[PDB]
Amino acid sequence: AAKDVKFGNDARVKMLRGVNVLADAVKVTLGPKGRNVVLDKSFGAPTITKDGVSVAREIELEDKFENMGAQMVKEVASKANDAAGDGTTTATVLAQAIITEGLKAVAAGMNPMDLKRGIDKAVTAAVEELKALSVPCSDSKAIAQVGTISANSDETVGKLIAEAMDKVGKEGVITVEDGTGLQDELDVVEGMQFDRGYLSPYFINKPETGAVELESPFILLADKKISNIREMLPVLEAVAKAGKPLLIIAEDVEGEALATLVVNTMRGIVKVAAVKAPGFGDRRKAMLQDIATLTGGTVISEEIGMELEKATLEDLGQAKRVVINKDTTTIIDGVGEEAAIQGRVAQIRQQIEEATSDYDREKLQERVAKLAGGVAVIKVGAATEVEMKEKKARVEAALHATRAAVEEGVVAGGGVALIRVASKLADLRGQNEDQNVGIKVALRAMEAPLRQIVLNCGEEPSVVANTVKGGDGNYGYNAATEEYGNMIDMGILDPTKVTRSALQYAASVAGLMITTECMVTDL
Amino acid sequence: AAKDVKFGNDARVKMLRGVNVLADAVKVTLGPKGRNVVLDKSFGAPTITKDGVSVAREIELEDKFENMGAQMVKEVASKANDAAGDGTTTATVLAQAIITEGLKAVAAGMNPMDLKRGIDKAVTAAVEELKALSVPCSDSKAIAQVGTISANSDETVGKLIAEAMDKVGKEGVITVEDGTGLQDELDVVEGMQFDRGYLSPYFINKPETGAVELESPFILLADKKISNIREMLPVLEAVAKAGKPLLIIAEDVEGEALATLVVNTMRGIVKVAAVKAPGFGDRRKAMLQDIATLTGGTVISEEIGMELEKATLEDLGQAKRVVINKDTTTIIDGVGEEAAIQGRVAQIRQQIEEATSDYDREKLQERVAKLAGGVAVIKVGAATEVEMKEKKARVEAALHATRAAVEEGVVAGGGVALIRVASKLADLRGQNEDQNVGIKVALRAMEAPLRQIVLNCGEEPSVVANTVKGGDGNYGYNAATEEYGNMIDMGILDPTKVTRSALQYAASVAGLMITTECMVTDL
Amino acid sequence: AAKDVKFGNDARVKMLRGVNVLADAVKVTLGPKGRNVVLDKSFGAPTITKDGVSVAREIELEDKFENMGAQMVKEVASKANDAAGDGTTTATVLAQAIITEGLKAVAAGMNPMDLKRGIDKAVTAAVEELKALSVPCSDSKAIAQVGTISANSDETVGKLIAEAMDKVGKEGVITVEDGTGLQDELDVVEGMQFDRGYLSPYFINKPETGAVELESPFILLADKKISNIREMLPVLEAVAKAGKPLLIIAEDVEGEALATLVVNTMRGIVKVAAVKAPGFGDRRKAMLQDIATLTGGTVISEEIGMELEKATLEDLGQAKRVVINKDTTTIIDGVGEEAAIQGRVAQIRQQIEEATSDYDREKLQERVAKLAGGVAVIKVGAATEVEMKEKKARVEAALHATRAAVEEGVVAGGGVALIRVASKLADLRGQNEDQNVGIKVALRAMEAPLRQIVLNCGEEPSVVANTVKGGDGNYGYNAATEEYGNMIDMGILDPTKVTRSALQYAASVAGLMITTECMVTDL
Ligand SMILES: Nc1ncnc2c1ncn2[C@@H]1O[C@H](COP(=O)(O)OP(=O)(O)OP(=O)(O)O)[C@@H](O)[C@H]1O
Ligand SMILES: Nc1ncnc2c1ncn2[C@@H]1O[C@H](COP(=O)(O)OP(=O)(O)OP(=O)(O)O)[C@@H](O)[C@H]1O
Ligand SMILES: Nc1ncnc2c1ncn2[C@@H]1O[C@H](COP(=O)(O)OP(=O)(O)OP(=O)(O)O)[C@@H](O)[C@H]1O
Ligand SMILES: [Mg+2]
Ligand SMILES: [Mg+2]
Ligand SMILES: [Mg+2]
Repeated sequence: AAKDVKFGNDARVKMLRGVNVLADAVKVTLGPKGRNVVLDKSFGAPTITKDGVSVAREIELEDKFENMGAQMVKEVASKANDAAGDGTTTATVLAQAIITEGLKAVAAGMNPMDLKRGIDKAVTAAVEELKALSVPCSDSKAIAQVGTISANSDETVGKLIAEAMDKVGKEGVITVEDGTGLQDELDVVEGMQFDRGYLSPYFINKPETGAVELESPFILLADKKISNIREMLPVLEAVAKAGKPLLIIAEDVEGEALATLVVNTMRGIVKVAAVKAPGFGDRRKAMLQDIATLTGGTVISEEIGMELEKATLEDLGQAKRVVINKDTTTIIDGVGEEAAIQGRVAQIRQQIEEATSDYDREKLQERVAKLAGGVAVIKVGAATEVEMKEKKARVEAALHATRAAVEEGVVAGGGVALIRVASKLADLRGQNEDQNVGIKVALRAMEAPLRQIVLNCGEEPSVVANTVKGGDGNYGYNAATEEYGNMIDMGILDPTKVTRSALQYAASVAGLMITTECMVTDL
Repeated sequence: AAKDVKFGNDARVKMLRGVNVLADAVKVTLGPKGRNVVLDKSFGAPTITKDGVSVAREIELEDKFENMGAQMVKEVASKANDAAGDGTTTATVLAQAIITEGLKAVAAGMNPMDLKRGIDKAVTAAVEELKALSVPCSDSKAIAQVGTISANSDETVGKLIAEAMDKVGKEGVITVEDGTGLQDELDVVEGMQFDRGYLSPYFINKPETGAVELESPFILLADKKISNIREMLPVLEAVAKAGKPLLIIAEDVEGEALATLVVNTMRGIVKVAAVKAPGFGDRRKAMLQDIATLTGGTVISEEIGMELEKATLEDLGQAKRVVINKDTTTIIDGVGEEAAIQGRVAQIRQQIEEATSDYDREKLQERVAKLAGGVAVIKVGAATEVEMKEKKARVEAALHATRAAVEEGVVAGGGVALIRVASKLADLRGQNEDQNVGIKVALRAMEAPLRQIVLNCGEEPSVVANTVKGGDGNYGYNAATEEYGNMIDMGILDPTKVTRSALQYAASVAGLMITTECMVTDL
Repeated sequence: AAKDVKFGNDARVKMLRGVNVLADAVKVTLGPKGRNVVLDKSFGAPTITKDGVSVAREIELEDKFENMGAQMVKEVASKANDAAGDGTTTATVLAQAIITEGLKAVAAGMNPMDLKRGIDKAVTAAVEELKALSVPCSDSKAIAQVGTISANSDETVGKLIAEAMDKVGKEGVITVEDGTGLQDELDVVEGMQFDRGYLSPYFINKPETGAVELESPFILLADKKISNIREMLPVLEAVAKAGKPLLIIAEDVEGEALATLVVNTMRGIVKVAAVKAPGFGDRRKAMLQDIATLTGGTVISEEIGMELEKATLEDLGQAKRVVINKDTTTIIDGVGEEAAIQGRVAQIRQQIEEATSDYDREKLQERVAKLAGGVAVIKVGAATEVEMKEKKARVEAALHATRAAVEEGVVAGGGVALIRVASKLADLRGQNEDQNVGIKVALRAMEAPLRQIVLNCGEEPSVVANTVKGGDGNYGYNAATEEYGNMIDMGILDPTKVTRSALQYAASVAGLMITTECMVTDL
C-alpha cells in the first residue's frame, strides 16, 4: 500500500535505534563472558541454542523503520557469519559502533560519502595489517582451543572437533549427526564426498540447513545426461518396485526435458535427488567409476551401450545415507564392497604411480583420496534430546569455525588484532578531513568489541583497551584469565578470516547505513 | 506475526511468575497429604483424575511469557514423568525452587552460567549419593507399599499391582483394562509379548496413550518384507471377505513401495497395523514360529515358497485383542490352540536343553518364556464408570512406578533421600563462588519438596527438615504417621530412578530457565 | 468511486506541494556533491542504488492530489531519463522551478497560456543555443570523464566503460552482466546483434528491464513466417526432446494463426521467444544466413523447400545466451563454428568488394560488421553481491549516458550550458508580457539547477551563478574543484542530448502543470 517515507536524520535515527537494540542483545551475548541464551517461542516450547545470531534472528523490531534497519545489519552479519563461520556477533558489534559514529558525523553534516570512503580505506588498511598479523593455524592442541572458542568453553566440543579432525584429517570433511546416546560416538564412515551442487533448491530437503539427507538412498550413476522420461522410465519401473528414496547422479540433466516431465508429470512423491557427476571428461568417468564401486552400484554409459531403461535397481547402488549441500554432495556410507572398494583404491593407486604426468597422478590421487578418506561422522550425546540438539548446533558451528580457522591460520583473539591494527591505522590519513574522521571512526569501531568483552568482564574496558593498545606485538586481554598474556601463548585465537570477514561486512553495512539518506516503509 | 521480545530480568520475571503458578497447584497436590484433584472442562463434564501432572496440564497461563515459562517446566516434567513413571510433581517442585533461587542470583547479577554449572555439579554429586543410598526393591509386601504410594493411599491399587505382579511375575508385563464390573478381575491371558515398535504413529490408534488396540485382530506373519501391493493383494482379497481388523507382522515393510500404495491407493478403512517381526536371523524366524503357533495362524516364507497371495485368511491367525506401543507390541490373547501352544513350548523347551551353547539356550529359553509367561490383564471395577476410568488411570500409573521402582530398588521416600544427599552435597564446593551459590541453591531446592509435604501436613517444615537432616542414615518424616521412623522400616520408599530422573530434569529446566536471558512471544 | 475535485489555486497548490517534496529529495541527491542514496523497503532488506530517479520512484505522496502531481513529474522525468539516459534529476529540478514560478504567475492571475507559450518559446530558443554550444564528444579520455559523471565519481565504472567502449568500439554495443567475481571481467563475445523488436511484451522476460535473456537459447531461423502449428509441430516434437529454451527467428509470425494456437493451445511452459528476421528482401535472407552461420544452426526456406517440420533440433542453432530488447535483439554468443564464422565473414567481405554498387557494398559491409563486431560483455565485480548489483546498475546507466553523450557530443556540465543559454534567452521577448514573464521564468528555471549543485557545495549559488553568467564562452563551476575553470578543459561535460531532453520534458511538465486548472482524485 502507501508507504511512509522518511529522509535525512529522521530516517537515520530510526535505523540507529533499531540497530542498537539488535546490537545490544548481541553484544552482551558475544564473548565467553556473556551467558548463553535461550529464545522464547510463541510457537511452542522455547528454543535453546548459544548463538549471538540467534538472538538477532529472534529480535524483530515493531517499528518498521527500526526493524528494517535492524534487518539490514542482520542480513549482512549472517553473510559474514556464513563465510567466517564465526564472528557474526563481531560484525554486528562493529557495525553498530561504526554506524552510530557515522550517524553522528551525519549529524555533523560532514559529507558521509567521504566518511564511507575513509572507512573503506581504513578497513582495507586494517585487513592488510591483519593478514600480516595473522599466523598459521597451530596444531591440534590449538585446534581444540579454537574449538573451545567456538565451544564457548565447551571443552567436549573442542575435544570432539579435534578428535574428529585428527582421525578424518583436517582436510577430510567431518559430518555431525545427532548422538545415538548420551555418549558421543565418533565413527569413520566409508564413502566418498565429491563437491557437487544440488540441481535445484526444490530438491533441498526439509531441514533448515537445506542440505538434503536421504535415508538409504539409491544411487543411479549415469555418465549420460538424462534427456527424457522414456529412457528414464524403465529405471523408474524398477524403482516403483523400489520406493527407497532415489538419488541420481548424472553428468547433467537437461532441465527442460527431464524436469518438465518430472515435475509436472511426476509427483516425485518418492524422494529423489540429482547431482552432477563429479569431474569432467575421462576423469569424470573415472570418478563415476570410483563412486560406482564405492556405492557398489554400476554405472551405465552410452559407450557401454548399457541402457538406463535396461538397468535395474540392482545396478543402482545404495547408500546408508546421503547428505547433499549446494557446495558439495556426499555419501556418508555406500554399502559398497569392502574388497571391491579396497581393490579399486589399489587399482587407482597403481594408476597414480603408473602415470608419468603429475596431472594424471593428481587426478588419480585425488580419486583414491576421496574413497580412502571416507567421511567422518560425529555423534553428539546429550542428557536430553533438547540438549543434544543444542549441543549439536554448537558443535557444527565450532567445526566450520575450526576448519576455517586452521586454513586461515589464527590471529590473537579478543579483538586484539582489531585493536592492534587500529593503532597502525590511525596514522594513516584519509584524503580529506571527512574521510579522516571516517577512518578514525572505523578505528574506533574496531576498539569497541574488545571493550564489550571487557564490559562483560566488568573490568573497565578503557583501561584494558589502553593497556592492550600499549602492548606491542600480540598483546591482549584474556577474559578467562583476566590476566595479561600473549594471545598466542594463551592460545585463544580468533580466525583471521572470520575477523576479516566480519569487519568488512560490518564496515559495508555501516557505510550503507550511513549513506542511506532515506528509508521507506509501508504505512 | 510480530513478536514481543523481552530481555533480562523482565523476561525472567514472566517465566518465574508462570512457573510459580503452575508449581503452586502442583506442589499442593503432590504428596499423599495433598488432596486429589478434579479438573473442570469447558468442553464437557469435568474430568476426574489424581495426578499432579494433570493439574499442570490443565493450567495454562494467559500471559504468553508466563505461559511459555510454565510450558517449559511442564514439558520437562512430563519427560521425567514418562521415564520415572512418577515424580512428575517432584521435578516441578524442584525446578521451581531452583529457578526462583537462580533468578534471584540473576538478580544478584552473578553470572548464571557458573550457577548452572554448580547446579549441574551438585546434581551429579547428588545423583551419585542417591545411587549409593538406594537399595534394592523389597518384596511384594514392599511392592504393595510402592503401589500404595502411587496409589496415594489407594490400598486396592497396590494390592492389585502386587497381586497382578505376583502372578505374572515382576518381569512379566501386566496390562490394565477397564473392569468388566465393579469387582476387579485379574485374568492371566495366554499370548506372547515381543518388543516391537509400530511402524508409524499414523498406525497409532485413537486412544491418547497412542498404544493401538485392535479388537479381534487378524495376524498375518510373513518372514518376508511386503514389498508391493501385488503380492499383498490376494491376501487382501481374502481380507475383503474378512474385515475384521488386520494386524501385520513382517520382518520389515519397505516403506515406499508398500506404504505409498497402501496409504495413497488404499483407504485403509479397515484397521491395519504393522509390526516388525521380533528378533532377527533364525531366531527371528523361530520367534515368528512361536508367534504363529500362539496365534494359531501360519507363517509364510519365501523359503517355504508359500505365497502371501496364496495364503488365505485362515493362514492368518486371530487375536482376541492386540495392543501395540512404540516400545513393544503385544498380543493379549491369540486364540491359538491350547495343545498347540503347549506343544510348541515343550518343543522349544526341549531345544533349549538340547542346545549346548548358552546362546542357543538363551534364545530358546527366551522364546519359550514369552509364550509361557503370557500376558496378564487387570480389570478395574468402579462404582461408576467415571470412577473406574479414574481408578484405572491411577492403577496404570502405579504399575509403571512399581515396575520401575522394583528394578531400580527403593530409596527412602518423602524426599528423605534428597535432603540426605544435600547435606553431603553442601560440603562439596563449586569451582567459583558463583558456582558455589548455584550448588547451594540446588541443595536448597532438594530440601524444599520435603517441606512441601510437611506444609501439607501443616507441620512446620523447618523443624521437620532440620530434624530430618540431623538424623543420619535413612531418616525421614512419614506424613501419615506424623512420627519419625526409618523410611525403610516404614516401607514408604520412592523409587531411586524416579527421584533421580525428576531431579535431573528439574535441574536441567532450572538451569535452562536461568540461562534464558530473553523470551519472545507473539504480540 | 466518487471523486473529489479541486479547481483553481487549490488544485495547483496540492500539485505544487507534491512536486516540491519529490523534487527536494531529488535535487539534493543530484550532483556529485550530493550523497548517494539507499532506499528502505517494507518488502524486505533495503535496496541500494545511486539514482535521483529511484528516490523519486520511492517517494509516494499520501495525498492523492500531491501524489498525483508528484507522479506527473516523475513520469515525464522518466521519459526524459530514458531518452537522455541521464538528467532525470535535472528535468525534475527544472520542472519544479518552472512550476513554482508558473504557479506564482497563476497566483498573479496572468493568463498561464501565454506563460506556457513563453516558456515553450524560451525552451526552443534555449535548445538552439545549446545545440550551437554543444561540441562533439571528445576522445576516450573524455569518454572516461563522461563515464565518471554517470559514475558520480565512480572511477572504475568510467574506466570500464571506456575500456569496454574502446575494445568494442563506440558504435559497437556493450552489454553488462553481473561479475563472476569481485574482479571485473571484460570479455568480447562472438555473436551478432540485429535490431529487432520482441513481438510481444508477453514474451518479455522476468527482469524489470524487460529485455529477455535466454539461457542457452535455441535458435530457429526461418525465412518464412510461421503460419500455423502444424508446420511448427514437427519442429516442436524435436523440441520436446529438447526443452532448452527456444528462440525463434522468423520473417514474421502472423499473429492470429500461430499465436492463437500457441498461446491458447500451448502452455509455452518452455521458454520461447520470437523475433522478426533482420532486414528485408535478399538482404534479409543474407542476414539470416549470416545469423545462421554464427548460430551454427541452419535456416529453412520455402525456396529451399526445407520443411520446418522436417528440420530437427540440430538445424536449430544454440546461443550461449540471448538478450532481447524491444529496440533490438542480440545474441551474446552463438556457439557457431570459429572457422565457419570466419569463413562467412570473408565470403561476405569478398562480396562487399565484389559489389560495384555502394548499396550492395553497404549491405554486405553491414552484414560482415555485425558478425565481426560481435558483442562485448562487461562483468562487474563487487565486494558483496548487493554492491555488485548496485554497481552494475550504475554501470549500465553510465554506459547508456556515455553512448548518448558521445554521439551527441558534450556540452559543459554543471548546468553551465543552461545558465549560459538563459542569458542569451533573456534578451528574447515573448509576444506579450504574460509570455514574457513565462520566458523569464523558464530562464530562471534553467539557472536553478546550477544553484542546487552549488548549494550542495554549500557555496552560495548566487555568487557562483552570477560569476558563471558573467563568464563568456564556456564558463562554469566545477563542484569538485570548487575552482573556476573551463568546463571543457575540466572535462566535465554533460551530454547535449541529455540536457536538451531534460529541459524540454521539464518545460512540458511545467507547462502542463501550470495549465491544469483542476485536479480530480478519488475520495
Ligand atoms: N578467554 C578469552 N579471552 C578473550 N577473548 C575471548 C576468550 N574466549 C573467547 N574470546 C573472544 O570472544 C569472541 C568469540 O565469541 P563469539 O563467538 O560469541 O563472538 P562471535 O563469533 O562474534 O558471536 P557469534 O559466535 O554469535 O557469531 C572472540 O573475539 C574471541 O576471541
Ligand atoms: N506417608 C508418607 N510419608 C512421607 N512421604 C510420603 C508418604 N507417602 C508418600 N509420600 C511421598 O509423596 C511423594 C509422592 O506423591 P506424588 O506421587 O504426588 O508426588 P509426585 O510423584 O511427584 O507427583 P505425581 O505423582 O503427580 O508426578 C513422594 O516423595 C512420596 O515418598
Ligand atoms: N565536478 C563537477 N562539477 C560540476 N558539475 C558536475 C560535476 N560532476 C558532475 N556534475 C554535474 O552534476 C549533474 C549530474 O548528476 P546527476 O547524474 O545526479 O544529475 P542527473 O543526471 O540529473 O540525476 P540522475 O542521474 O539521477 O538522473 C550534471 O549537471 C553534471 O554536469
Ligand atoms: Mg562466534
Ligand atoms: Mg507420583
Ligand atoms: Mg545523471
